[PDB]
Amino acid sequence: PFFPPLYLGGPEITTENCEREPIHIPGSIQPHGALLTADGHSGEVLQMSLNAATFLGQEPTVLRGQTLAALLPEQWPALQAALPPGCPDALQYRATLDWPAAGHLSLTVHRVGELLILEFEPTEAPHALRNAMFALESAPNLRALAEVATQTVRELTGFDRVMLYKFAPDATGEVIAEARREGLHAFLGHRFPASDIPAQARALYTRHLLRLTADTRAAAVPLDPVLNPQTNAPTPLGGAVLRATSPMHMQYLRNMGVGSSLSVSVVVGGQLWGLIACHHQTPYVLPPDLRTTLEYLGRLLSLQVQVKEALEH
Amino acid sequence: DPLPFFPPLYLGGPEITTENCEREPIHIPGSIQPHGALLTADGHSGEVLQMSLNAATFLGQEPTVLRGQTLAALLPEQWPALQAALPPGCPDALQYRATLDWPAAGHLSLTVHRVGELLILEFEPTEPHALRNAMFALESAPNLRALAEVATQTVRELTGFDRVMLYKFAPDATGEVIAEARREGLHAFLGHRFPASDIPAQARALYTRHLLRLTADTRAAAVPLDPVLNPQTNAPTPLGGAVLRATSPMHMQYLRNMGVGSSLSVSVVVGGQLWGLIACHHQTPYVLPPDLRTTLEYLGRLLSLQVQVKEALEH
Ligand SMILES: *C/C=C1/C(=C/c2[nH]c(/C=C3[NH+]=C(/C=C4\NC(=O)C(C=C)=C4C)C(C)=C\3CCC(=O)O)c(CCC(=O)O)c2C)NC(=O)[C@H]1C
Ligand SMILES: *C/C=C1/C(=C/c2[nH]c(/C=C3[NH+]=C(/C=C4\NC(=O)C(C=C)=C4C)C(C)=C\3CCC(=O)O)c(CCC(=O)O)c2C)NC(=O)[C@H]1C
Repeated sequence: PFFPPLYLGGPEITTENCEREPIHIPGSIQPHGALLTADGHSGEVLQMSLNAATFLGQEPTVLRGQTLAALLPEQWPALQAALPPGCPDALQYRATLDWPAAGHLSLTVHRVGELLILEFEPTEAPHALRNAMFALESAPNLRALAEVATQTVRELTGFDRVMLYKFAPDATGEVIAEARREGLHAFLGHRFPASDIPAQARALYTRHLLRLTADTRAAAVPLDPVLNPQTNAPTPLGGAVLRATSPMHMQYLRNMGVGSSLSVSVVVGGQLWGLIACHHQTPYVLPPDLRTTLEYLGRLLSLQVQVKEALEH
Repeated sequence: DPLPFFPPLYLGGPEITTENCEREPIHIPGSIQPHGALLTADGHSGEVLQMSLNAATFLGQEPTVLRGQTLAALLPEQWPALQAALPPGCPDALQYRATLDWPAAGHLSLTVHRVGELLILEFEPTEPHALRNAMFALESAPNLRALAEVATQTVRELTGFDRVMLYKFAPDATGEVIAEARREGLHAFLGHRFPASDIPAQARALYTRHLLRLTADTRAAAVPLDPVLNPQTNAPTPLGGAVLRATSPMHMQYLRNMGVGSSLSVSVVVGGQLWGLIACHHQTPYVLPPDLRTTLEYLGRLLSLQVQVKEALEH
């Protein structure tokens, strides 16, 4: 099963109980964005991140009464149609708001049962993706495909280190390709134990295909209330990219000297084949539109891995 | 019966009838569609060899001036990028794309690929979260039918085409329309089936390697290359990989007879085989700009993946 989260007086995690930390329900988010939850029917704002006032520019109480209808007039009917009752928690809808306080915000919404989860992040506003797609497809074998993928991602993102991290049948991981800035340790060829990415992290990554820690030293921002009014239970945040990273994994990243981390799942035959894993030495908020490019690349790599593995077997 | 290609018309080959369809050499027509321009150049020196006859009007230069310069001089910023992206021996399927600001012609999209020692350069005029939203909707579709319907509707919304169909090949190469989105008033093709020869075997082979082809105006005359043969080889210039390549006149007649002014299909490739086509129709001529066509190319790949996934959920 899972332990209760901390804020419901559950045990603190150790290396004895890696597998039982409820990472999906941390009750908090990373501070480079803001999150609101809301009722599926009424559009009634039920929870907000204590930092919402910053991003939205709204007097705190104003929000926690109001309706999405009021708050987002153009958007609220689109949401209603895009995310019908009963849809999967994996389905997401995005829009760009030109919002008074903040030039442009990206809005990302998904639905978990009766709750809409809304994420707001700063945003903005060429051929590198098309060029990359053809490059991946003409790679002659899996090894070269891995090399092209890591190089392409590094060029698109500027990340200090990009790896392709492949799982063995026992969930031992191996770095099979790597693109990195001069003057970093090489992780190429290294294998790591399955517990470094515990089973409950791997399952969540099979369904929700991108996560990140924008700053490995930033404090999480609580949800208020912490419990969903609807259920008097924790809000599931696993489909939210803003979700606070596990403090165990933040300790892991700091001990490696990483300041920013991001990864994309490569899913083949319904299973987690591996990860595009990225490191930056310093804090780094990759903007939403560039993340989208990596999300596309994730799908394309999933296709090409199967194609390429089929021409060996 | 499968038989080798006839020589093209310009090398004294025969004219093509319903009798000998499968033998038209549709990859070497010696000509392009008039809404863009094409140059060929030597892959090592960058000497310009062939050009479409309309090139002066896209590129704003006399032929003899174009042909008298190397790509190093014509494309000083792109020439080194081309050479890195398209190394000798690379496959003909690999494409490099850039946007140019050309004085006379505005923003041009440049698409380049390499066939042996030849570079092929295509120039076309070029111009929010719809793709991301579509990607997730496709993935959440519960079964093959719902996927097919979401895919057709999405493509129609992105493009404005009068008719978008998902055409699926059977094992005997007969096809069947299995989903479609269509303009009000058009008659339905859903559930209809068409003989295997409607798309002969040399077209299906090409359609497994080069995943997007089109006919922007089914009444437009083709524009010859000049000279027609590659001076490197005194042989035909391979245009299989060029979206500007002229469509088979057999096929343009089949389209005009249907009332179609514009056609475009994306290949859906599963396990190395052509599974089906996203086929689109417009009643009037219609040019879809290169950046919009890129969205369809990306959806072609997504759909190939999702078709595998939906079919595996099915035994
Ligand atoms: C008691 C449990 C421990 C634990 C937990 C844990 N680990 C993750 C997630 C990740 N761990 C990763 C590991 C590596 N990254 C590398 O670069 C290398 C090798 C050079 C390794 C071995 C990775 C890539 C992830 C994914 C997330 C990311 O990209 O940063 C989680 C989940 C975190 C979250 O999503 O909130 C958890 C709980 N890690 C341990 O080492 C043990 C002690
Ligand atoms: C004597 C040969 C004939 C022939 C040749 C031919 N056909 C193609 C390509 C295509 N034919 C298609 C047929 C259909 N379009 C539809 O909308 C339907 C059903 C409602 C069918 C059956 C299609 C879709 C294509 C693909 C290209 C496109 O999307 O337009 C070629 C190759 C063309 C080229 O690449 O230049 C050739 C030679 N078709 C016949 O019917 C016989 C008479």
